[PDB]
Amino acid sequence: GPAMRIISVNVNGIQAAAERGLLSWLQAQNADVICLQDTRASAFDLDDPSFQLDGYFLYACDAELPEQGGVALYSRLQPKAVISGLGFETADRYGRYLQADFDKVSIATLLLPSGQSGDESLNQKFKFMDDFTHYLSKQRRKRREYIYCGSLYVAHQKMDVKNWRECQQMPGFLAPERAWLDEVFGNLGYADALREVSREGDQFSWWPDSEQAEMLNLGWRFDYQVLTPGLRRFVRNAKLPRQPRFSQHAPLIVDYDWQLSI
Ligand SMILES: [Cl-]
Repeated sequence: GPAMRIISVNVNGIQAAAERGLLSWLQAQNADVICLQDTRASAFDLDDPSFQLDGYFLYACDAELPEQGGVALYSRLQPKAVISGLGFETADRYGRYLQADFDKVSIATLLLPSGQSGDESLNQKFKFMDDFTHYLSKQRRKRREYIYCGSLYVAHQKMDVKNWRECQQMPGFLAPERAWLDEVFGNLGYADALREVSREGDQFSWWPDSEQAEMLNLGWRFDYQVLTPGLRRFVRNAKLPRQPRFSQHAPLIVDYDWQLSI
């Protein structure tokens, strides 16, 4: 019966990640759609034939200054349409959004700023958040379903971070950041794909770049597949494997009881 697999990875530079084996690992995962974030590549850079995956169409969107963003989406089916951007600057100037439309459902790749390099960067992250809330408050009135493969740089609940008491003071688990996700998953009615099938802790998707973070698992769950409520009962499995990886982020692999078509 019906099945679809969607894999989402923040690659922290698609060339750096590819040099680490990302593409041959993806080729083998049996994904219907792959969503990448933070490619750091220009449209011309992504024209390099070694980024193509056999059996997949590849779409991308680049940041004005390519290193500041970029996202991409591979699909086995040729989507009905692909659109980029969200209609606000902290997305559109940074290639932080791209969407593929299928029958009844669109699947997107979404990237936020991390807000980790000072107050200016955190201002930019809060503004993106607020503008994205506004977009979702309108979009939830549409009839089609959406799967937002999102690299959010925000962990929602205590179980989504290791040592929540120290994290509370750092970008990623600030009170207004947790509040934003409470709004997304609460009043706005969206679903957290992994949380529809698992309430266990110790499932993280990002680690600072240090051997001590790696040995002690000082991880944060920053990567999600955020769902329209019509898809919430279709989730089958979700996994954030610690290995292999290609960046500071783990891949998020989610299977759904849904037969993708165009
Ligand atoms: Cl906010």
